Amino acid sequence: SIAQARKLVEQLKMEANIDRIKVSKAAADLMAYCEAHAKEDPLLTPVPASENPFRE
Amino acid sequence: SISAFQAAYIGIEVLIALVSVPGNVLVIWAVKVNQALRDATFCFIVSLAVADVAVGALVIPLAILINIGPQTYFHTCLMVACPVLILTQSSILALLAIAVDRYLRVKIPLRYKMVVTPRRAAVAIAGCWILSFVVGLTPMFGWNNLSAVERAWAANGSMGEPVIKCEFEKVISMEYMVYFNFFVWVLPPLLLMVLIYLEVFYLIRKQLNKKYYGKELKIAKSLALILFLFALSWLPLHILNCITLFCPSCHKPSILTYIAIFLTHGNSAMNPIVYAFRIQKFRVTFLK
Amino acid sequence: LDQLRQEAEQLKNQIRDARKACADATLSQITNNIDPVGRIQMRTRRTLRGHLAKIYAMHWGTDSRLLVSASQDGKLIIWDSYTTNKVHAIPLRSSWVMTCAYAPSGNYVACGGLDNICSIYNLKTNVRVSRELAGHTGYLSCCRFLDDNQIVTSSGDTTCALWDIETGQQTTTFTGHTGDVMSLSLAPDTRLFVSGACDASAKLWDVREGMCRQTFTGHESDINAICFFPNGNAFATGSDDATCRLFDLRADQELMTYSHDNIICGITSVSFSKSGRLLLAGYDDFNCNVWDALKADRAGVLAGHDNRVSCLGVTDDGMAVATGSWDSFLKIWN
Amino acid sequence: AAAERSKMIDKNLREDGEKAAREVKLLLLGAGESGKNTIVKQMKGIVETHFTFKDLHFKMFDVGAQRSERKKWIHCFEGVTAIIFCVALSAYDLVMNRMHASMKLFDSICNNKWFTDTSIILFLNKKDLFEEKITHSPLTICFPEYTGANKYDEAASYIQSKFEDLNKRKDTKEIYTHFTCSTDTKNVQFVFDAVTDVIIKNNLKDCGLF
Ligand SMILES: Nc1scc(-c2cc(C(F)(F)F)cc(C(F)(F)F)c2)c1C(=O)c1ccc(Cl)cc1
Ligand SMILES: Nc1ncnc2c1ncn2[C@@H]1O[C@H](CO)[C@@H](O)[C@H]1O
Repeated sequence: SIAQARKLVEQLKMEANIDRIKVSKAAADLMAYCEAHAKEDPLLTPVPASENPFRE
Repeated sequence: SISAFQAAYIGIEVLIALVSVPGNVLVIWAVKVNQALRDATFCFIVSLAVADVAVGALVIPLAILINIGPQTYFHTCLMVACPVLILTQSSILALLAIAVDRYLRVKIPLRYKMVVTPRRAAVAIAGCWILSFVVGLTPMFGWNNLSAVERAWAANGSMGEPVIKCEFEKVISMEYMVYFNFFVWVLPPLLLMVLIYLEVFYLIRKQLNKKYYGKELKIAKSLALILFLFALSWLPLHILNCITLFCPSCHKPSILTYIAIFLTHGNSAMNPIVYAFRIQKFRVTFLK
Repeated sequence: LDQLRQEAEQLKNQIRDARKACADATLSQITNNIDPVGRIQMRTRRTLRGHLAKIYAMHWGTDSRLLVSASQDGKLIIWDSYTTNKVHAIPLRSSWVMTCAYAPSGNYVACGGLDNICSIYNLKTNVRVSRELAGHTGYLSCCRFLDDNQIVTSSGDTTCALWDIETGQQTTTFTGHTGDVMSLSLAPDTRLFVSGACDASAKLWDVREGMCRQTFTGHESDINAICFFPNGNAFATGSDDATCRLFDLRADQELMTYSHDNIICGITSVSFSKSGRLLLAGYDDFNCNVWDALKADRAGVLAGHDNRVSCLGVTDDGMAVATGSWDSFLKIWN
Repeated sequence: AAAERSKMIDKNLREDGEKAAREVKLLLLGAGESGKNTIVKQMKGIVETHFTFKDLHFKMFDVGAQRSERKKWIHCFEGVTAIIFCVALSAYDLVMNRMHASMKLFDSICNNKWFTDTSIILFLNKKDLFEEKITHSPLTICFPEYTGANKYDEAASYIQSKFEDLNKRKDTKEIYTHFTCSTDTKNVQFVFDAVTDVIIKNNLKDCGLF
């Protein structure tokens, strides 16, 4: 049980030293992606019948 | 001009119609909104429901139209009276088909679904409906009272086609309703259902003898209720037809004939509650 | 054994403080101003009929037309979804399948399940098994093709593995989960993948270095499903606790929860639309709910199945979502 | 054409899908050292054993190899005709007890969400090894509340009664208990008889009689 436990410590050791960005910046990046691709999303903004392959 | 008991007959008939059209369309709707009901037994039960919703919607208004009796040409009254025979015979042959299907579920239970496929169930449903159309169109195939009523039309002195008060005993010969409808296509379906359900109960009671008495008594009560509803519906009207043909100097009231007629039509009201409502898959489809 | 766990506890406390430190806001208040998507009423455009048992998995091909489906009837069916034509029906050696995948080249499919085997099928030979990838000690729960040559797998044995198909060897293994791994999702650049497990955690793995970079917790029960957000910087999970959650890699924490009080069933499958705005999720209550991924309100419902939604997927071009169900049908929606 | 390929493939689906629908599927569930192995010798990851008896094809899936939690893959076997459960009678003293762990396993599968309508075939094994081990130790080691004479017949019927009454679905599923015999014919025959009873009662429930 000790050997497994030491392996766990190294993983967190690695994870503790990483660079993190702020949620305010992180959330802005996701919203910026959604806005930039809104017109290329056929499920968000549906396309005319002829363009739609399944039911033209 | 309707009579006193005639108004009560039409009231019981429209009451039977208002019970038979929504209950049978519920059975057809529950088949369509479920995929586990695509078996062979449920094809037979939706065939009975199609025949019985046609009885509740197209045999009730034609029977009331016959019983009121408007002044009508002869072939017009045949085309009114023959859909009554077509769709009611569809009901009887569908009941026999469910009994043969239940007999095959207990007799050959392991190789049932490799014998009774929905393809073979569909040609059996088509066979029952084609046979019912043959029986109901026999009184337009030339077996009808037309010869007797035309001789009375010639004896009256009128010329051309006979126009009559459209009743059922006037256009359909009682030799058809006794020798061909009852003794061939009503009574041997009733005798076959009695023999099949006796053998179904013997095979069930043999398997359950291989807490069990209660299930066996419930099965016997279910089978006896089904046979009693068919007998109480279809035997009074046809005993009266046999009385009419065999004793002609033999009186019976008209209220007795009216009582027997709606018993025949109210078979189709009690069909979704003793055939489809007994299935657990149908009940969990009804409440959802 | 005493010192290590106390030392680990300090590490857990430090990560929590660090995660909170950069939580200067919540996604909900940042996104409050944008217009709501509104009601979405996707209609069934195709019903794919022909399976004769429960469907457990499906995967769109990268050409957005072909799709593969896996069912407990022992059949792997490839459908031309535009015409409803079946392109191939592949007979499976074991019918107890839980996952399938379509290779991006279109040259291969993969399938596996309770046989503990990932079988690779060459579609461009009839179709025959070219490889059976053996070595997992629990059921195969998921598999995804980096390319034709390489396929990452997930397993009930609590590990994930990278396989070289030509040589048949596990070339990289991914250990560290403490419960059955149920689902994995490849990043768009295929250098990272995330896995979801029955220890209620998600882990981000780097394929070529072979170890866990980050671990994401927060769910209260098993994670049945996981999918990357399309830009590869976030992902969503679906759980038996009736919630979905969005996790951000760079902020290393949960950003949003997607749940309704009148939703109490488990989630079996999740996928994003092409722009990331919609998060579609399949539920044990026989319905698919469509969430606005930025504002967490439910935008719509897809109610067209008579049993559990077990799988779903959105095309690479974004044009359609397919839903697969235990009721033996697939439906195409847009 | 493509619709010709679609229709040829759809024909093979209906053909092979009804050919695999006339085959009885029997999930085999048991505890460690409970006699699962002995049954599969008699009749012939997940291992599937296929035998044909009296023109009936039986597929028996031994899924005991899997060490993963049952709740993640037990819904794949929702459509099995019956469940064959193997219990070691001799293991009422062995090891938190082996019979108490086997009863907890039995009471979990029986009262599952997926197995409500599926009958369970119960097999009790090592009744010969039970006959000597019942004199070296009473059943008070296993069941403290037991108050019966230390003979095989009453005790076996008491252990069978303990296994049975854990069925909360007393209306919808039936437990068929058979003590495994040294005769190869007899054990397979009981399975066929139990499956036939299950198939007949399933047919009766689709009529509406049962
Ligand atoms: N063919 C059969 S076999 C049993 C009955 C039956 C009779 C009565 C009666 F009042 F006439 F005695 C009541 C009922 C019940 F359904 F209302 F209980 C059924 C019938 C009918 O013709 C019938 C009459 C009226 C209605 Cl609505 C429905 C059916
Ligand atoms: N004597 C009769 N009078 C009126 N209708 C009858 C008679 N005999 C049979 N029928 C009709 O035949 C149908 C059954 O074949 C009944 O529903 C009823 O309409």
